[PDB]
Amino acid sequence: ITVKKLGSRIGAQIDGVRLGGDLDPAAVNEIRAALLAHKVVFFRGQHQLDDAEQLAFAGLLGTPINRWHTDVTFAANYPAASVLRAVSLPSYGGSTLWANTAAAYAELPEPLKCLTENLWALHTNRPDFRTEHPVVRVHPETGERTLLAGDFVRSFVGLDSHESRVLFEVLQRRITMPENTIRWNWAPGDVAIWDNRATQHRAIDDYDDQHRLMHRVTLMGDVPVDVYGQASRVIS
Amino acid sequence: ITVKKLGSRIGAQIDGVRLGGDLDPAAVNEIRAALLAHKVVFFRGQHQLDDAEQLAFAGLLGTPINRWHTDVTFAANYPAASVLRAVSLPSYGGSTLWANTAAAYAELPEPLKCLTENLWALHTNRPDFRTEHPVVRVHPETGERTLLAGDFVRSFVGLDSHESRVLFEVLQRRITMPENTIRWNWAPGDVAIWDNRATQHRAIDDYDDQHRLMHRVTLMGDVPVDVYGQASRVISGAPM
Amino acid sequence: ITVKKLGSRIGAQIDGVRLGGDLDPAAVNEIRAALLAHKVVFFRGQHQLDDAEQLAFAGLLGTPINRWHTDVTFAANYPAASVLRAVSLPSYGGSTLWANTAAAYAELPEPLKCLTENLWALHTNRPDFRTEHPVVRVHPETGERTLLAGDFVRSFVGLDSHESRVLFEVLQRRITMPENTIRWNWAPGDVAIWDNRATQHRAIDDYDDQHRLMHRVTLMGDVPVDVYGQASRVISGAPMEI
Amino acid sequence: ITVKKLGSRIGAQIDGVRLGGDLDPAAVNEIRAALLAHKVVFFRGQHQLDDAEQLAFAGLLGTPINRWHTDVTFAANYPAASVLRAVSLPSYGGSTLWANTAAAYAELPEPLKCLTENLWALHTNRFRTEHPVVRVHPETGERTLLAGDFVRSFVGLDSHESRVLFEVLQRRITMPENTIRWNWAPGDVAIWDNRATQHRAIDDYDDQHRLMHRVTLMGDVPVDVYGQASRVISG
Ligand SMILES: O=C(O)CNC(=O)c1nc(Cl)c2ccccc2c1O
Ligand code: NI
Ligand code: NI
Ligand code: NI
Ligand code: NI
Repeated sequence: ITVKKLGSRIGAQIDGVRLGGDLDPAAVNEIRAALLAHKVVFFRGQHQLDDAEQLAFAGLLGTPINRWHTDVTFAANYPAASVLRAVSLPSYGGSTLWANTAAAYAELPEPLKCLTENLWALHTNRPDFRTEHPVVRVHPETGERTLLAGDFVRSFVGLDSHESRVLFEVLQRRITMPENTIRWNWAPGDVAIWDNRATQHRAIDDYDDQHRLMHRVTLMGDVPVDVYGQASRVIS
Repeated sequence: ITVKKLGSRIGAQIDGVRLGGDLDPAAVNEIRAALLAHKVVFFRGQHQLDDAEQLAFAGLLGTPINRWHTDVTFAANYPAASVLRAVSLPSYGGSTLWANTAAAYAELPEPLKCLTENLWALHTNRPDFRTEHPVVRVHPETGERTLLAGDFVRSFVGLDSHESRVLFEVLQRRITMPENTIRWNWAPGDVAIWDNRATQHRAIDDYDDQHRLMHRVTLMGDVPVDVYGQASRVISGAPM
Repeated sequence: ITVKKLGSRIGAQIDGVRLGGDLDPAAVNEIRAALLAHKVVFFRGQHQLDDAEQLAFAGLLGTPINRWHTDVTFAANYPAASVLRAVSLPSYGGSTLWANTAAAYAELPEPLKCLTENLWALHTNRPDFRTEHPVVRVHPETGERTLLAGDFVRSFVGLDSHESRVLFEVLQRRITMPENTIRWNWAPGDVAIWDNRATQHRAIDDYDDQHRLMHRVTLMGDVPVDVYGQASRVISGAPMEI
Repeated sequence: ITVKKLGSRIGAQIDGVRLGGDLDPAAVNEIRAALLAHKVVFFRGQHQLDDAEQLAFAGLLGTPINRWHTDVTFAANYPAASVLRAVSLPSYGGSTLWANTAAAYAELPEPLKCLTENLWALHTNRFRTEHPVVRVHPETGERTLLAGDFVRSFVGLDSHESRVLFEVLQRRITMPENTIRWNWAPGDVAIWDNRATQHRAIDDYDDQHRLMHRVTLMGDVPVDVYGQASRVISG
């Protein structure tokens, strides 16, 4: 079970594993360890997988349930991870991006850390769901500080509309800087696992009207907490 | 001596005082108190003041030496205050703007305080002066925090070009909010005194190609210190 | 009747006129001419005016009915001008800002004219009025081109959120530039008249929470037309009546 | 001899051709067509190349001489295309991005076309040259956005506006749907049309070594839609 490093700050490929429900404990711990470290992990050659096999494999890692986003951040208890499989890919394009929000934080100048540590964003959906998340959250498992932003961010608490947009785009520019991202060229039998609590992702609509079907199993999450132990606030 | 507020966050007009080199200590203590409190103070009908009589008066406040700026912040020990007198005005226009950078800091959300308190800016003169000032200085006399920025800020330390211009303009917008500024319509024999340690100012070129003349006496200042007690840093040049 | 510039781009003071319904028709022509030329005009020491006499004077100019805005641009036929009179001023502060959107357009570099001439904007009251105005309207009387924007602007047609807000701030920066504005220190008896088809205005809340009250009389305006001659489009809400 | 589409707006892979001076002109015409259509073209498994044989193939196209840029736009007669080859790659990362500035222009809302057609940018290195923001491509006749990180300012606009409009343009240009990210493998060769693209290196390999051999071709002076050519300030 080798783990190939793809990029300096994000992405790893994992060889010598056949994803499925009947897997070894020691194997799973290598996967989680690689997931937490590299934020998104990839599995080639997984042509054995159907839905039920992918769902059973997800059950080991946790509890099963365009533009840059963390999935469902308008909700308070937003997903921990996702297992995504290709079933039907187009003849060209259809690649996907991931960004490491843990490394994003780490590389912030200390002034911007000061800012973000104490900053809170209003996440919403465009049935109206509203959550105030901290822009910085501590990762339950790794204890890493990770920026929490993305396209569900409506505004920052306290700041006016102009300041919100401007500061928002400042963070996203760092979060999605090419060095801090990985772009995956999907082939059949590929499976990506990403930590939704330390990443943003983005689909790319570069395959025209071609069909592109994927199968996604999303693991259960938990309410974020900032560096002062403050958890997220609900409204709607 | 009576002092009248002009706006809620800045400006005061002081009557009952003829400015000159020979003034009562108690009176100059009331002027300074008003200057520190209101950041800019205006004197009507000071027709007796010529260059020499102005220079004298300024010497009771300290030691004698268009875009929103704080005067000469590309130097480490930039001036504390200035006395500006009108002599030849235009027939219309030619007002001047002042911004209270102390009230600006106070109005900030806590997130932007965190930022500004720890943010440091490189001020330059496009002689090659270069100075790393804090974005927040503690005022030597009032102890108030004041935002230190303006048109001499080339960049912020640790941030790139884009982040800099972005945050620069975010700060300047809050500083130059109309409610945090005052526009002075110059009449002849008007004298303005402003605290350069707690303000920005801007001249308005709305008098076409008419002649304009003012007389400025600028006072010696000290090196700023951040909220932790760290001084500004001379990269190039020498103190004033 | 004298009319005095208060600035190169905007503002003028008019003295030598007792305002009221019994005004000399030739004097009204000079008022109107000044208003169109200088965008906002001020009268000092008009202590004789009241609600009734102001409304009467207004009727000679046209038909009667904080942050930078043109008045009620969320409607299609937004006012042509307004007459504003002080009744009760605070002891300090309370000054008001005007910006010249005609001068603003004139100063635009050619590329930015290309953009603005061809740019439309959705205005809204944040009742549910929603209107697509041109960012440049041709002025009925003067024939001048004026930038039409302000705080009611929600977005620009054909452009996404980021682009819209970015370009919006580009224009507002030019409009509200100090050179292109005037700030009025209100005294009792002061009256201000401005052309709402060629200006934005902004109240300044720099008087804490002291008591302030003005009285305003607003005139009827027409629907803006772009340089090509296309008129503003109503999406929701009725035009202004009376 | 086949050419495969990599993404809707940009990117092509050309398989079944050995690059070098020893190539049928008929193949060169099929390669040039792809380069003009797809803006960047990729050759897998070109293990048998070297500095001499890359240069010979570059001559068949024309006349031989990190952040989002078009190469050497501070110059006026800046390059037409480049042939880049991997000689020694890091163990991980080292990818490169290309953006299609022709597709960028086409996607613009009509108001932004008004602007960009009439807009001019001062390009510089930290030489100086005033280029049109929209150039007409000499071969294809397509209108392409011309910007990148050599742009200091736009002619007639102040610093703030220039800066703020610049990011509006670059944001569209570098929109993922308009780009391609290439994972470099041994013996890979890319040719890109520098007149219709931007490119960006990705420094995501810590302190590792990515040696690349580039061969750049001669390119003519840009012209705007009105026919006005670029003005040189500092030659
Ligand atoms: O005092 C002033 O600056 C004049 N006020 C206005 O033009 C004005 N405009 C609008 Cl759109 C509103 C809108 C709502 C309430 C008061 C308003 C107002 O006084
Ligand atoms: Ni998603
Ligand atoms: Ni100055
Ligand atoms: Ni109004
Ligand atoms: Ni290059």
